[PDB]
Amino acid sequence: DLENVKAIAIVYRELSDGSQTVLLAKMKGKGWMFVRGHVRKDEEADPGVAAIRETQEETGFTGMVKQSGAPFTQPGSVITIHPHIVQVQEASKSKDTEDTVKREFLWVRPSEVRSKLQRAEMIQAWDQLHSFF
Repeated sequence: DLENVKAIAIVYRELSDGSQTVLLAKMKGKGWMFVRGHVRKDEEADPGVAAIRETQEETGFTGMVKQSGAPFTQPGSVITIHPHIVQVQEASKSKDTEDTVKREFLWVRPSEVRSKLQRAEMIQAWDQLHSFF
């Protein structure tokens, strides 16, 4: 892992009427979040690969990157974050995803997303990319 490079994936599904629904997550027990994880050294040339991998590991869904936003920087608890919009399309077949981490999930309409975000990092990712919806 690159310790100071992260990928965010704003995960959505395309609906039959041309609207979208966005997946939010929370570690039950600071609001809601998108998919987030470290970019591996072998993904540094295309952090969108990390976004798809993290989406599979967290949700059991796979799909494609629809938009890669500009990287942004955040202070450490500097982190460079690469935000993406990921359309999930099919179930993941990845062996790694046979055991996932327990997580709370919520599908919402795009109009519901911003009020569910409390952390600067997710607000920045949404601010850069929400016009896709």
